Amino acid sequence: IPPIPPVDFAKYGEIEEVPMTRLMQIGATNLHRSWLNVPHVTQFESADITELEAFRVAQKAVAKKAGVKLTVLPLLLKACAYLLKELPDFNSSLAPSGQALIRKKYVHIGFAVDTPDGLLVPVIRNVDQKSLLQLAAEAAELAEKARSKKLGADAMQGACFTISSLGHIGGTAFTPIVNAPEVAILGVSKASMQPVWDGKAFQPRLMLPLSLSYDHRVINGAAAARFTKRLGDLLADIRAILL
Amino acid sequence: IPPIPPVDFAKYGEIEEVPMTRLMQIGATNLHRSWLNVPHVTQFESADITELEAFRVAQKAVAKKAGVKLTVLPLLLKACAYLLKELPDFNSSLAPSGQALIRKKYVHIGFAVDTPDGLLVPVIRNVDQKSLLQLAAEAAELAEKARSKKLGADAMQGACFTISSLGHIGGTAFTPIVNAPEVAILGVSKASMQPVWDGKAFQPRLMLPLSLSYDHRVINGAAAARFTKRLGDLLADIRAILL
Amino acid sequence: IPPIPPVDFAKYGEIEEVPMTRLMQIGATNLHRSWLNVPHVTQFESADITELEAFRVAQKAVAKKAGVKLTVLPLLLKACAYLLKELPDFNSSLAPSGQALIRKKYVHIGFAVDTPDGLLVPVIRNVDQKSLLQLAAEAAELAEKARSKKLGADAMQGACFTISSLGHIGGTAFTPIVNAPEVAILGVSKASMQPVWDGKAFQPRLMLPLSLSYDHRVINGAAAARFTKRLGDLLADIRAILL
Ligand SMILES: NC(=O)CCCC[C@@H](S)CCS
Ligand SMILES: NC(=O)CCCC[C@@H](S)CCS
Ligand SMILES: NC(=O)CCCC[C@@H](S)CCS
Repeated sequence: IPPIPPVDFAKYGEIEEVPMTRLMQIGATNLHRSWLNVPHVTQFESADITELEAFRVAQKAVAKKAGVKLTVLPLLLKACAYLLKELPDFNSSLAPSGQALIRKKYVHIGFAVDTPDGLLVPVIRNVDQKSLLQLAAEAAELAEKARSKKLGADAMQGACFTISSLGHIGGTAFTPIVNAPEVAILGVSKASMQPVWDGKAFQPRLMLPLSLSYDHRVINGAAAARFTKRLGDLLADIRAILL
Repeated sequence: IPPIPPVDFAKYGEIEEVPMTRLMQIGATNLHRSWLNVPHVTQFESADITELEAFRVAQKAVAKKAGVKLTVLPLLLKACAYLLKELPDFNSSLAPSGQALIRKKYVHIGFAVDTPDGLLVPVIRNVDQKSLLQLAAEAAELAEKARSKKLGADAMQGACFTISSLGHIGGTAFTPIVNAPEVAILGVSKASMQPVWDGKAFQPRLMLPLSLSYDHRVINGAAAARFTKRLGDLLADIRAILL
Repeated sequence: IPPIPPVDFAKYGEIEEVPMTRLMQIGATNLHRSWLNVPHVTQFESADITELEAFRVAQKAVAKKAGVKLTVLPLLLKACAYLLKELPDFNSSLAPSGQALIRKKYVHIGFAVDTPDGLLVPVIRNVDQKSLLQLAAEAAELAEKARSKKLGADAMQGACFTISSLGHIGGTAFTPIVNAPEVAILGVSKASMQPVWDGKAFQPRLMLPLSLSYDHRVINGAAAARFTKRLGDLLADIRAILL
């Protein structure tokens, strides 16, 4: 690929060189390796989380007793685990022969933690088997270890899918990058109150923005519109996971 | 381009290998070839289809008599054909010398059909010359042949532009991939009722999401904002095609 | 990277070859060089410009006296200059050793002008030091020289960031391409009146769409959600720049 020409930046004004941590360097290399290997498409969708929210907030007692804090990440993780099992091509990877997909029969999911040294993406194993408070507890442990450079490579491995949540900072949507060899990553941005047509008038409903990027060689356009559709349906009534 | 390292996926749990149809393999190869050749930009726009819809639904009698079913795809195809003629750089391809564009004086348009064996994109020729019921009939023939593996390579050739409609499944917008050597592809997602400001109050209007990806080497940012603008104008009052 | 196969386009109908200006050729080459070097992410956000607008329009007298026309571009430029100083990683470039960032202590910003010969991106130097009418005057000079092929290479150099505004043509959002070796570009599309929840009811507020693309090797997902957040905050009350 042609390089970018060097520029004497100091011709235009004062410059200063600060260097990158090896963590940044790693991160930089893996992203570019994904960018060039994966033909990327992003599917956007909004889910009605008005009831999910009200539930989150009512179980604040139970979660405080249990020592965890229930955010939207456990709810996101449980629903994606259920869907990674309904729609298995999302839970798979392209075999290196380019002629097969390796369907994984396990559901471990990673999630992005941005630490000062760089991006780390700790993996929770067997998301399909743990409960909302279990996942809430674990998510939090892994994140603190991640910030404290006390997370060990063991825990950064063999994930099937990634959730990257910027909802706590803001933004309307983004186009995340597939963390190859995985085939899809779900970006979650900030919830807003929004008018939604109820057949007769507009009701305010709390809407969560979802931005699913995928490896188009393995997932086609309709498979992906269907994944974000099912997920917005699950998040609107999480009781369907009981079914 | 550096490869992705192989991972022994079975270290993390049970895996299973299912293989790809040659159709998937083809599809995979062409997408990646586009991804690396075309610097991609996506322009988003929403069109007011409230009147187009009401028309669609009133001609249901006529279409049933004629044996076709009138969906939004014939209306999309007619308007894009008209615009591919108004704005010709969208109807062209970059000559392989990299120093010229081959402007095509014909308008054949392909459309994406997702079949079980993979993605197929049958082409309707001379869209500019056929009527809404003609295109409705033809769209449907080609799609059934496509699902039935009875579509022949003849019919997958020399298109100028592509429409990829996921509207029937859902989603808010997506970033489709230019089907090189074409220079643009129009993605259409699900229509929603939306409040639209009428200078004094918000009216509910049925809004169709449009996501136009283009080859930025041939189309610049303003040419593309102008194409989606004209198209939202045409779809708001399709009678302008008579002009 | 594999090439795209040549197609005898004339098998399908009449074609015509028109050639590209060297300006297009240049533009084409630089875009593709960016596309393959920069792993791109786009962050979307909307800013409430209702008060900024009303201000713009009240200073129409002053601007007419001063011979300039105050559009949104000076307001965009002043706020980005302030932020390129608050959040310095946006004002930097990746050193060619891949192991360092060159932080630039200057703020010159380029902006995209689409001329008939191709795209040109004149640079305003030391945006941080000039006032709204200064920048309004200058923006306009550079743009006319650009359209008149009277802009000289001097003026197309050593920018730190780019603003690409298609707001005057239309569109809802787009994904612009980082103009490498810069690390981010802000796309601005068309403002619309929109219902915004005020805790009790929806108020109409004039909303400006912002689409920030960045080089993910240098800027992480949260740094970028924070830049578009601060910018929507600055544009909502530009007096915070006085602080
Ligand atoms: N851990 C890494 O080194 C790179 C992670 C890349 C994949 C995702 S988090 C990109 C999100 S925009
Ligand atoms: N027919 C193919 O083999 C690939 C088609 C690629 C172009 C479009 S449909 C991608 C849409 S996201
Ligand atoms: N001046 C050039 O030759 C290319 C500019 C590329 C960067 C930006 S303007 C792309 C915007 S979509």
